[PDB]
Amino acid sequence: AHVVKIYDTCIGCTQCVRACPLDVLEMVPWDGCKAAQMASSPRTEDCVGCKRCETACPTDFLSVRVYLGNESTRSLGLAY
Amino acid sequence: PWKQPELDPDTPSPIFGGSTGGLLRKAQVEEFYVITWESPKEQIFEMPTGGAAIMRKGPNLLKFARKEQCMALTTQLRSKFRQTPCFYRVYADGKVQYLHPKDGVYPEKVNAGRVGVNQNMRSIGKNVDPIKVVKFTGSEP
Amino acid sequence: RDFLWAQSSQVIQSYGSALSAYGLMFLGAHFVWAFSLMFLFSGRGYWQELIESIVWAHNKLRVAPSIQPRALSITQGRAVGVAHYLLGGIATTWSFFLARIIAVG
Amino acid sequence: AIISHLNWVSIFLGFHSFGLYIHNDTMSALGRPQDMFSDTAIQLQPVFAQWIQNTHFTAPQLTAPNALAATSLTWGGDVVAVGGKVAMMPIALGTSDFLVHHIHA
Amino acid sequence: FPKFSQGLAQDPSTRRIWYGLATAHDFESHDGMTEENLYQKIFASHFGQLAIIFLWTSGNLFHVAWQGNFEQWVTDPIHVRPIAHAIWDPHFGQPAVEAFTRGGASGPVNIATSGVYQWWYTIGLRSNQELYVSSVFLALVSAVFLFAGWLHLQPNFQPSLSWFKDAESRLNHHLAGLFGVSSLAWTGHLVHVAIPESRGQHVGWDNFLSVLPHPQGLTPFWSGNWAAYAQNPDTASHAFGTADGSGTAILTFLGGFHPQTQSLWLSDMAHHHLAIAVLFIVAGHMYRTNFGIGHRLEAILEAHTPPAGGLGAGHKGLFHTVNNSLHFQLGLALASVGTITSLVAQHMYSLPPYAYLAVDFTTQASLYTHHQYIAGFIMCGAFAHGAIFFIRDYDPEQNKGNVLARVLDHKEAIISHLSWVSLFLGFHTLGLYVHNDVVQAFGTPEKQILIEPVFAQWIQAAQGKSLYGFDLLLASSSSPAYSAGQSLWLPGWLEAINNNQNSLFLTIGPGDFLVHHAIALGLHTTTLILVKGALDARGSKLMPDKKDFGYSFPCDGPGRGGTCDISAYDAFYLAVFWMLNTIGWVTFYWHWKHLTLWQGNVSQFDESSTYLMGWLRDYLWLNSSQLINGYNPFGMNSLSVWAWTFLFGHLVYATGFMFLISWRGYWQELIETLVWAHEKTPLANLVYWKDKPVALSIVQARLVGLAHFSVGYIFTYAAFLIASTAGRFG
Amino acid sequence: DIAGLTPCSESKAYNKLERKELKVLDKRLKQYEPGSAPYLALQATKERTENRFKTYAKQGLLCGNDGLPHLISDPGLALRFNHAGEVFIPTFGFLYVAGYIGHVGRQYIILSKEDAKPTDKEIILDVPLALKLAFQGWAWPLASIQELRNGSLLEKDENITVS
Amino acid sequence: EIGPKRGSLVKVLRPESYWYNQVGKVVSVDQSGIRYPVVVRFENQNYAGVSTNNYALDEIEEVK
Ligand code: CLA
Ligand code: CLA
Ligand code: CLA
Ligand code: CLA
Ligand code: CLA
Ligand SMILES: CC1=C(/C=C/C(C)=C\C=C/C(C)=C/C=C/C=C(C)/C=C\C=C(C)\C=C\C2=C(C)CCCC2(C)C)C(C)(C)CCC1
Ligand SMILES: CC1=C(C/C=C(\C)CCC[C@H](C)CCC[C@H](C)CCCC(C)C)C(=O)c2ccccc2C1=O
Ligand code: SF4
Ligand code: SF4
Ligand code: SF4
Repeated sequence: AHVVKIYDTCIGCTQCVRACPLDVLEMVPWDGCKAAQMASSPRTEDCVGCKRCETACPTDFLSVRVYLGNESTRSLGLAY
Repeated sequence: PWKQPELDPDTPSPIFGGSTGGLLRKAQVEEFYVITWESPKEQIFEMPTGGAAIMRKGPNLLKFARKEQCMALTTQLRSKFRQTPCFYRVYADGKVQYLHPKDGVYPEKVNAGRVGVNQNMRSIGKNVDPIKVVKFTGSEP
Repeated sequence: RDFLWAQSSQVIQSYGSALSAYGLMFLGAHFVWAFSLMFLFSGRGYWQELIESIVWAHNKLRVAPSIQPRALSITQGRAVGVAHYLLGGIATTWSFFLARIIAVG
Repeated sequence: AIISHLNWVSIFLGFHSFGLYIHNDTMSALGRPQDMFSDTAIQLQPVFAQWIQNTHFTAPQLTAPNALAATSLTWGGDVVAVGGKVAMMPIALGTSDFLVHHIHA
Repeated sequence: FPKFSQGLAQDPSTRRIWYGLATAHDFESHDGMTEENLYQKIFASHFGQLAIIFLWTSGNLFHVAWQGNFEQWVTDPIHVRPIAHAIWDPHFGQPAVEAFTRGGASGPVNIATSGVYQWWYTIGLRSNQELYVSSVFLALVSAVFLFAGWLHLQPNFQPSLSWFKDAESRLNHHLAGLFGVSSLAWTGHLVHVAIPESRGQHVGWDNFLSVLPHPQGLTPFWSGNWAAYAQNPDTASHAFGTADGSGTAILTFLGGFHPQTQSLWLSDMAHHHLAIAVLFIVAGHMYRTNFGIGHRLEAILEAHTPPAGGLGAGHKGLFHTVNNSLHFQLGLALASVGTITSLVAQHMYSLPPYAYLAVDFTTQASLYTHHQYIAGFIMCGAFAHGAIFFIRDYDPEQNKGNVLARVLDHKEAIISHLSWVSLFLGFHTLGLYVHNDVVQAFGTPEKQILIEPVFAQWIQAAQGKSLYGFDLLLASSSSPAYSAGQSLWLPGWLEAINNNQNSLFLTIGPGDFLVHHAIALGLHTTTLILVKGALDARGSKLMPDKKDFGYSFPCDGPGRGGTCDISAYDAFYLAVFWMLNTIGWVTFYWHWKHLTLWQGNVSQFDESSTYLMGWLRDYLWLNSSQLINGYNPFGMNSLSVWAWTFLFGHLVYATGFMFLISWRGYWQELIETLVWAHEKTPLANLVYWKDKPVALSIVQARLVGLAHFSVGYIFTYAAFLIASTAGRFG
Repeated sequence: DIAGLTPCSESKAYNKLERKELKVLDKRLKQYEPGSAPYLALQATKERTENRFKTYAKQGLLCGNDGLPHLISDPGLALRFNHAGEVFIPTFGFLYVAGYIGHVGRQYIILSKEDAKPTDKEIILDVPLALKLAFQGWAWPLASIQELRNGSLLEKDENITVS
Repeated sequence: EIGPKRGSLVKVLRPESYWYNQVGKVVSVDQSGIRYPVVVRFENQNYAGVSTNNYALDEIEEVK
């Protein structure tokens, strides 16, 4: 039940998508960049709040931020 | 993909003696995950929970309690052996859900069908202060 | 009582004798032990921000390092703690024993 | 299974070993020294160690006939004095030596 | 279970239970909140804290009257020890009840340390009946407040938001009535009751109307001859209870202490709270409220803007900032209350206000230490609650160009200068202490760097102390400041300050110099840790938007080199360690300097406080002899309870090191292993938790470990302070 | 005198402390022989101790009731009562040395940053340049006021801020 | 030409940036209507280790 918002400064590196294990980020076409790509966060219900993605973002400041919030079974990474 | 592949719950599993990292009471009650892939030969691979196991030529199937345990294995197979796995989510009611290649193409490659979600059309920062939203939830949305 | 509060009399009263070095190391070891607590209890976030406000003054006077200052890494912070922690914890005994036993009883 | 079974032992020891120390402290402060764990008290003596001390002490007679004496005097015997100071003398094990040997485990 | 928050109730783990308690009284973040419902819920809750106060006081009176020796203490206050409450512990043995029954009472008891006996005796309480009657009075007042918190929450009797945001009416009613009239009445009590009770006369509800306080009555008050009430003051040879050596005065300006009871004259304190009532009533008629006259608060702030522009817009825009921000109003109140709490500590030990308090050495310590420790805790809250204002209740566009934005603009200069002061104070103070530790050790105690605090000795000479020989204005008979106040206060004041057997302006040496400098280092660094967490609360270069996350969060991740302990909560977290360190030094310096005075050997502190080994040898190790022998293998004394607590603190302090050093990730993997065992066990698996077990969160452990850390840092000293002073009785 | 302190020459405890510290060595000197090296070592320590006490008395120091010398910090009382060498004069001695370290390091930083790869110059110093600046800093106060009055000391809002 | 010249130094004006009121070389500029075309390179690294970032026209200004 975490929140994942991506901002206007994305450049279509795809390093955020390759990093986050839980497949919570995918690439969508867009007209704003040279690469003509942008990220997205359709399924944040599966977000474990690891925050690996933010590390991948190579911009001056993060175009992808994971604002932690209410917890859940999927978010707490509980096998039980 | 062209069409979602339905689950074949009766396929041969790898040759693995067993371990203690398996499934717990949560699996029967709440949900569990299963992963499928197709190998060309008999090989050895590291399991996320436990030790080593031997794949089987043809389809293979595992059961896990977490999505990270499954995707951890996809990254190993896609890199080491260069395969194309696909995994589902099974609830206690018997319902099945097809998760990771939901469009058939992996998320790190674009596709025309996809639609953006949680996309702010502004720069990081450049957003209202919390005082403006002091009595309801959210400064980022 | 009978081990610490008693056998610590030879170390404390070492000032003015040949065992004076053990009395100093007895205190010095307590300093390094506590000093470790800054590293174990805190985190690299508070320190990296503090250096920014310090870099401003070093920048204001045009005296700043080309090698940017960065706070100690999380793993290093933990290592630096246990090192100064063990050193102070072990060196105390090294002073509390040799002074006690050289001045026999 | 390893970490689980080993977790149970640590909790077993810390309670039954360290908790015995607190029991003696609480009994003494309340004025009930008869209820402590001590020699004049609810003795817990290490029988296994005491038996091994005598066995190694009475070895020259039977198990090692050509041995003129025992390996050390810690097992048993008489004092060895040098320069007015004792070099080694038999060490006796009691209720305290039972708690400490367990504290180490 | 949390009804105020649905987000936590859906949580299946134990994090729901812990976070439900900590976010309980944080009304702003609750679900479905409104600004109007917020003030009402606060107004009702503030009635509650009053209810516990008046009940807590009622419990002390009852438990003292029923179980204490107040009747026996007044007859021989010096020798008899007070009694706080009795003891019933069935786990005792026979030697303990024989040791703990030191008091005259039959069963075992606890000796008091607060000083309420000296306080109640001074204001005119001389019986246990009068305490029973009082305990009922506050319990009634306590129930009345509980009824009000419920009453003033109902649909009717529900104050509107405009009523809360009426500052001009609150000041006038609170300054005039709560402060002034209360201070006026307390003078009415000291005059009509207490001063007679000192001079033998028994005044009570039966006879307070018939008995006059003064022989003349009120006719001097109307005629204007107000000096008639200061004619025949009490003589020096005056017993505090009997009429031997008494007088007729009710208001006087004698100054100094009473000879027998080394305490302030009652007639002075009566005269004191009168003048305070006059200024505070006058100040109450200042602001404007429903009449044409009066000042306005907003008009004043807008006016005090300097023309040149050193402060820019100045104090404009601040009224709506303060009046709308509750955290702003709370930081100022704690800042003011925290400081006052230190004054109560500094000004009581030097100027004893109560009878036979200077003689009770154990009681002076506890009160000074308790006020000083609370001072730091209250002060920390003012900054912390000041940092929350910058996140939640700060609007930059409204507060543009004003003093508050101009401070936040150049914060890199403030934090830089603060850091320099702490570094310079810390390096020099540690150096002087080390240089003397060594040079003592090599047998040369004359090579020490002992610097005399000339500036402070200059003051004491300018305030009557003729020892140093500076011959300042008020130490000189020719000056006018000596001439003025010569008939009023100086004969009583000069006698006390020059007496070197009281705590009024103690002699100062080079050892007191280093201790004061060490304190300054602690105060400056503690502020730097807090100030930084406030100004950098909104954003840092490492985290440009902290304001979006909140006051308290884990970290922003292992990226950007590491962001662990950035939040403003983590600054407050680190300051408490320093706070305790600072108050420790302040308090260690009070105790030892007073022990040497009480033991008579002042040379102990002057020669040994210049090097650190003196603090470890002569203060800590030496005075921890009678305490540590509380329960010996031979027997047990009455100090066994303190030695047990002594260790209890040493232990709690160490348990916090676990939560501080060892983090979460080691433990959650461990709890996953116990979970496996609970399910695979044959019979225990039938039992299953309702809420899933997980390790404690990151922020929770910082809090928990600090509690185990501070409680050990208090329970250890309290035992050492009381046991060291009680066993020697001096 | 001032502050109720006696001079160290007139004090009794000061001489008491001298007779004590010498008695320890005389007792320690009895064990060894006259012509041995331990004897020569202790006699030197005796000679130094006798010199330490007389020199502190000759310097007009102030000893308290404990018998140890005290220092005075206000320059007014220091100059009035002839106690300036204690604190007031040590302050100027240190500031000249502290300023020298600053003026030197500030110049090495500025000059290396005018060239390529200044990061390498910090870990691998230019020792010929460092010695040149280190022997040119004798008149560091002149250059500071020269640089302040000129205005090339401080930077002007070309620095990073955070909000 | 839409923007600053190649190889020209410029000063940044993003308040969020590590390089704020600091100078960097212009590596390139795109003239296809992108929101953040101006590519800039600095010598000093940021906290992560990146020494480049795409800035906008309004966010950059002339040196010193
Ligand atoms: C004095 C401080 C202190 C204490 C009390 C403990 C206690 C414990 N530690 Mg820690 N340790 C400490 C310091 C301390 N540690 C510090 C500072 C560090 C930092 C390195 C560590 C790091 C650490 C690690 C990493 C681990 C432990 C483990 C343990 C647990 C081992 C199991 C056990 O023996 O429990 C037995 C119970 C006791 C020892 C308590 C003794 C007191 C008595 C017996 C309790 C009396 C209860 C009373 C009768 C009931 C009153 C109820 C009341 C409400 C009415 C135990 C609870 C291990 C663990 O938890 O896993 C098993 C674990 O692996 N320790
Ligand atoms: C007039 C006094 C006053 C008032 C009205 C408030 C009001 C408030 N404070 Mg504040 N505060 C104060 C003084 C005050 N504070 C002081 C003096 C400090 C400094 C210590 C603080 C520090 C402080 C912090 C740091 C925070 C608040 C927060 C809050 C909010 C409520 C949080 C809540 O429900 O916690 C309920 C909490 C509990 C019920 C847990 C308290 C448990 C304590 C620590 C355990 C004590 C030890 C134990 C009982 C000892 C027993 C001994 C044993 C041997 C038996 C609320 C606005 C919070 C807030 O606004 O969040 C945004 C917040 O984060 N306050
Ligand atoms: C600051 C004001 C103040 C305070 C704190 C005291 C305190 C005290 N007085 Mg005193 N007194 C005062 C003013 C004050 N007096 C004035 C102005 C006079 C002149 C008439 C007296 C005359 C006086 C006499 C003659 C006697 C006392 C006594 C007492 C003691 C016991 C009272 C008791 O148990 O309640 C008993 C209470 C009652 C019998 C009823 C009181 C009725 C008043 C009007 C109610 C006030 C309630 C107030 C509004 C509460 C605040 C909460 C509010 C929101 C409801 C106590 C030390 C008695 C004693 O033994 O002292 C040595 C005693 O005999 N007083
Ligand atoms: C492993 C053995 C051991 C350990 C771990 C501890 C640990 C502790 N003891 Mg302790 N103690 C021990 C053995 C031990 N003790 C023995 C054998 C005895 C004799 C029987 C004592 C007697 C004792 C007493 C009487 C007290 C402690 C206290 C404490 C606690 C103080 C911690 C702190 O940081 O406060 C702060 C540390 C300091 C303020 C500095 C320490 C003392 C310095 C030298 C004073 C300097 C003050 C002065 C201003 C100079 C400093 C300024 C600086 C700039 C130069 C601490 C947890 C104290 C306590 O309960 O905590 C409040 C306490 O009063 N112990
Ligand atoms: C030329 C080097 C240099 C210069 C000119 C300055 C100058 C300054 N520093 Mg500083 N600093 C330096 C190096 C330097 N620093 C280094 C290497 C460190 C890391 C330990 C720091 C850490 C530091 C802190 C934490 C603080 C300052 C602060 C300050 C300001 C107040 C003075 C002070 O008390 O600082 C402190 C002095 C030291 C910590 C001693 C520095 C170590 C040596 C003595 C200096 C290094 C000289 C260099 C290695 C020699 C190279 C010469 C070259 C020819 C080879 C001041 C403008 C304070 C401030 O912010 O101002 C308000 C402050 O809080 N500095
Ligand atoms: C962050 C924040 C904050 C902060 C706070 C604080 C913390 C403050 C402070 C502080 C304090 C707490 C202070 C105090 C003080 C005091 C003072 C400053 C004083 C003084 C002085 C004087 C004027 C004096 C005089 C005199 C007399 C009267 C007589 C005799 C002589 C003498 C000199 C003593 C706030 C909330 C605000 C807001 C925002 C946020
Ligand atoms: C031991 C430990 C745990 C695990 C500790 C646990 C699970 C103990 C808490 C549960 C026990 C059962 C409560 C014990 C009862 C208390 C003595 C009394 C509590 C009183 C309250 C109800 C008021 C953490 O989760 C943790 C998290 C982060 C940093 C450090 C640590 C850490 O050190
Ligand atoms: S990691 Fe950042 S820059 Fe790269 S594609 Fe994602 S949002 Fe864009
Ligand atoms: S929080 Fe973790 S799991 Fe979720 S999107 Fe970011 S990196 Fe992926
Ligand atoms: S708080 Fe823990 S998880 Fe967060 S950055 Fe620090 S070490 Fe890593």
